[PDB]
Order: sequence, then C-alpha cells, then structure tokens
Amino acid sequence: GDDEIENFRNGTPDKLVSDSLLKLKRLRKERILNKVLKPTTEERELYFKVKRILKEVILAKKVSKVPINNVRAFPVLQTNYNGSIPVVR
Amino acid sequence: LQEQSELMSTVMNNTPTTVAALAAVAAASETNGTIPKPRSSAQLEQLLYRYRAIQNHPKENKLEIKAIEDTFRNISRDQDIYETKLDTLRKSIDKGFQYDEDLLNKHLVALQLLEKDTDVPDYFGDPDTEIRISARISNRINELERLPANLGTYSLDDCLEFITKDDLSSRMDTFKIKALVELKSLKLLTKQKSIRQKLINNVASQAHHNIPYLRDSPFTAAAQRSVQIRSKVIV
Amino acid sequence: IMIDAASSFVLPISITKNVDVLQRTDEILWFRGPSVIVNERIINSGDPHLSLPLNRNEKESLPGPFVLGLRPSAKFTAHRLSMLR
Amino acid sequence: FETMVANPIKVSRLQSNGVLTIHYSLANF
Amino acid sequence: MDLFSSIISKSNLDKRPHELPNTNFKINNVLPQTDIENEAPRLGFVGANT
Amino acid sequence: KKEFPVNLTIKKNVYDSAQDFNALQDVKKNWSDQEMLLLLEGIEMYEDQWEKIADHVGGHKRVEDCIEKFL
Amino acid sequence: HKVYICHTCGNESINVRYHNLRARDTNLCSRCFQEGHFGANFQSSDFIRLENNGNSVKKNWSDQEMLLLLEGIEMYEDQWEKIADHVGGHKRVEDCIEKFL
Ligand SMILES: [Zn+2]
Repeated sequence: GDDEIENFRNGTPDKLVSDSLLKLKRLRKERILNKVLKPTTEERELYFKVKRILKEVILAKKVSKVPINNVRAFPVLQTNYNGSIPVVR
Repeated sequence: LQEQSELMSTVMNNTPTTVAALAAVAAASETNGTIPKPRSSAQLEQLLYRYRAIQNHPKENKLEIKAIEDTFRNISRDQDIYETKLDTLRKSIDKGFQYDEDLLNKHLVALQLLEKDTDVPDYFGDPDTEIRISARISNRINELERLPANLGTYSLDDCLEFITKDDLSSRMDTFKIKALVELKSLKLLTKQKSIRQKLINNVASQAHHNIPYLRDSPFTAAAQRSVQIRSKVIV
Repeated sequence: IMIDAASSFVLPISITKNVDVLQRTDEILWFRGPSVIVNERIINSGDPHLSLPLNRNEKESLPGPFVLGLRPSAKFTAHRLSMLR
Repeated sequence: FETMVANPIKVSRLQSNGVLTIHYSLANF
Repeated sequence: MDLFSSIISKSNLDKRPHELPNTNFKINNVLPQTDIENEAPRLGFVGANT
Repeated sequence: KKEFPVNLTIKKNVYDSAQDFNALQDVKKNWSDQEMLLLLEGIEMYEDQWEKIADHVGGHKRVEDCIEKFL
Repeated sequence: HKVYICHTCGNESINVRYHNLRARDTNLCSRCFQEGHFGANFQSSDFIRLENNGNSVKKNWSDQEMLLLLEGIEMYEDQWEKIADHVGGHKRVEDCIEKFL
C-alpha cells in the first residue's frame, strides 16, 4: 500500500526520497561487504516506495523539464540459422 | 524445497494434473517450511491461477486450496486498500510546490544507477577485502556469460537507411561488441597484471639513473661511487 | 570435423552470356549446398502471437510478415527527414 | 556434361586473414 | 559433387519466360525456413578461452 | 578523465527483474518490442506530453504505466 | 590498407567483413552471409559485422579495434607485431601496449 505517503504528501515530497536513497546506498554497501547476492526483502520493499513517489509528482505537478536522456537503442533478439553447406568428415 | 519452483516445473512440463504435488500434510507442508505469499509481479501468481484452475476438477483430494484462496483474499484486500490509498493520495497533494529541476536530475540518475547495481558517487593487501573484490568479478562474468548470442540492437537511426526485407543494416552490432569487450577484458586481467609487474619492476628497478633529483643527491652518488671501489693490491 | 574444405567450385566453360544476375567471381560460383532465405532478421519477442500467455481453436490471417519485424512508423521518419534539413 | 569435374577454390587460411596491399622503402640499392 | 547456385535476383514482377545459358542446368525453388529462432547459445560458448 | 563506461543497457535489473527489456529476460502489462520502439519513438518526438505518446503506443497502455516504463 | 579474402569462396570483401568467433581467423562477404554459405557447423550468431575502412584520427579506439586487440591477446599471449597487424596494421606496437596497460 502506501501507509506513509499520504501523511508526507501534505508537506514537501522530496525529503523522504533522499532519506530513502541514502538508506539504499548504505544497504548496498552492507550487501557488498557481506558476500550476499540476492537483495533483501527490506530494500526491494523500499525500492518501489521510491519509484512510486517520483511517479506521482510526474502525475501531479508536471515539473517544467523532466529531462530526456536515452541511449537511443535497445537490445532485441535476431534470427539465427545454420549454414547450408554440409559438414566434411 | 522450492514449491514456488515446483509449480513452475509442473507447468512447464505440461503435466500438472497427473501429479498435483500430492497435497497432504507430509508433502504439501514439507516444502512450505499457509503458503509463503509469492514474491514476483505475476510470474508466481499466474502459476497459482493455473494451479487453482487445474485443481477445480478433483476438488477434494487437495486440501491446500483453502490457504491459496486465503492468499487470494489477502491479495484482493491489499489491492482494495491500495486503490483507496491511491484515491486519497491524489487528493492529498498541495496546490503549489514547484519541484526543483537540478535535484530531480540527481534523483533520476541516482535511482537509475541504484537499479542495476553500480556505485553511486555522493554529491548530496588485507585478504579479507581482497576476496570481496574477486567475488564481484565472478558475478559480472557469470552474468555476462548468460546473455544470448543472438543479441542485436535497433537504434533510432535506421529509419534514415530504408532497410528492405533483406538489406543488412550497418548498426546492428553496437551492443554485442560492447558485451564482449567487457567479457574478454574481465578475463585478461591477470595478463595486464603480469605486464604491469614487468613494467614497474624495470622502471623502479633502476630509479637512480633516470630520475634526475635522485642521482644528484649526496648519499646516492656516494653509494654508487663507493660500490665501484676496486680492491687494494697488496705489494 | 574439418574446416578448410573448399565448398565452392567453378566449371571451365565460359557460359557468361546471360549471367549478370547471379554471383560472379571476378565466371560463376557453384557452391556445395543451397542458399538459405530468411524472411525477417529481427524477432519480435513479445506479441502474444509468439509469447503465448497462460490466460484465456482460433485462426488469424495477419497482414504479411511485417507484423513480426519491428518496423518504425512513418511519422518518426518524416520527423527525422525534417530534422535532416 | 556429367564428366566435367569442377575446380575447387582453396582459401589458404593465412591469405584470408591479413594480407597487406621492397624498393619503395628507399634504403636498399 | 552435385553443385548449387546463388539466388537469382530476378524480381517477383518480371513475368518473362525462363531463359537458360545451358540446357544441362536445372532450376529449383528454395523454401524459406521460418519459426521461433532455435535457442542460441550463451556468450560463454562464443569466445571461450583458447 | 578516463573512465570505463558504465554500460547500463546490458545490465540486468536486480530489485524487480520484470522491467528488463525482452531480450535480457529468458489493457495488458506485457510491453512487446513494438510498443517499446513506439515508446522511444514518441519520447524522441513529442518530448513528454504523456497523451500523444499514450496513443502513439497504441492505446492499450495507460499514462501511469508509460511513466512506470519511462522511469 | 590490407585485403580480406572472403572465406568459402575466393572473392574480395568490399568494405564490410563478417568475422567468425570460433575459428577466429576467417571472414566473409555480405552476400555469402545473407544466404548462409558458411558451413553447417556455424550458426550465424557467431559472426560480427566488422569494417575494413581506415578510421578517424588516432587515439579514438573504436569498439571494433578494442575487440580485435583483445582477440589478439587471447590468440598469441605475446608477439605484439602479430597483435598490431591483427588490429589492422595502422597502429604501432608502442601504442597497442600503451592502450592495453
Ligand atoms: Zn564471398
């Protein structure tokens, strides 16, 4: 659900975002320094909670730039096929 | 024993009604340690959908239907709670904030770098910590070695070339070369280490004939002069 | 399993009168197997014609093979030709 | 026509890879 | 040896009669192969240590 | 300064693993490659208007889900 | 400028070759790759479109040259003349070593 964003939407929207990204960076350091590979269920749950908030402002406020920077490509599979000349033993 | 992968194996083997996991206390509860509330978006939920849709035929041999339906009730309840909270959250928005641009930049770049597991700069010996580096490189090697070989691009600049049914565009391989430069540069690491050793142990191994401010000191010149003293001839 | 077989051959008679459409050496090249015709190079990886989702005997005559091949729309190509000059 | 053994074109691997395209380096008269 | 040729670049809108530089030639049609691409190997197969 | 390039486009996502591109993966929320090319195609031209893009994709995608993809 | 004899025929490649990654010392033309004349052992996934033209002003190091340098280092393990020609012969030994370090 949300359970906190209703309360924090009444004031500024942006302080919780930085206070959550610093927690993500600290948990990522603590995952690097522990030889663990799968992310925890405590930051995954805390990841989407970030991505929700940055969505909603774009739903609501329409901030004046929202900059566009893309690599202007994306990977797709392409067809493969064997050669037609037969093998020689 | 990964029951949320056993359902996937029974689905992808196309024979799920023939076994149906033998839902008793000895089998359906031995893998559970209710059902553990699946994690994915829909990849572990469509399996539950199909599993209930197959188990509508026996309907009494499988006692585990009720906990699965309780989790469906939990999912519907959480969904209704989120829809009410999204209705209230769009009503709790202030009429004016004027969100700053050059911090939206930093939050977008920081979120994007924190998605795909790379180090974010702040702007807001010891073989314990030698293995913790040499276990992040095996991660990247065994993540790049599971990409499909038939990987290809489609840039937004092929529209200026008018590619026909069979024309072979000239920007198709701008990702597969880049996905081999990394995979072969992360295997030629202990070759450039052995070249850097032969470089440094032949530049620093002289250190008193090339560097000017060291071969002009008193003590270095005196030591190099004093090593060359030929032994005294008695009589 | 060898690699260095020849797998192309040339007949000695110069029949180069009606042959400007084939693949010439610069004679005529004669291979040891046929060609392979590939319809479209890029697979379209989603598209429930191909992805087959697990939810919900039917036929569908789709127009051409061009549905399965990632073609760009024309408004972008006109936009890019406007950006040309 | 069925007694017309064809000529193999051999590739000779070192020719296929890197052949470049000596008096024109003026040091040898 | 039983050879083959290249693809003739004769268009689909040509409608001409089939000429032949030799009467000992034969002609064949190539059916295009089309299906879900067979699962290609991973990059560990393409470029391992030699 | 010289830095090894951070090749994000190859890198598979860690936290969700369901918002990757369709090649790196092994109304409807499926996001085939045609709507993905139409999404990059609409973002290159229309520059964040979110409604000409939302039917330039082809109408099956909500504006919320287009923002979910653009993030 | 080198010349690239197309494998499986005798032809010369014009400006685009298709390098193979499992025999590692063969090439192809475009037309022999469009039709699949490269033998039934290979699978048309292990062929990278490489160029033949002289590139731009030096110390740019396009991804093609980086890839061919790393292919050479996996081939020969020494012999930087045999690395620098496999890059394309328009780079010196004293620059391939300065770029691999
Ligand atoms: Zn050829």
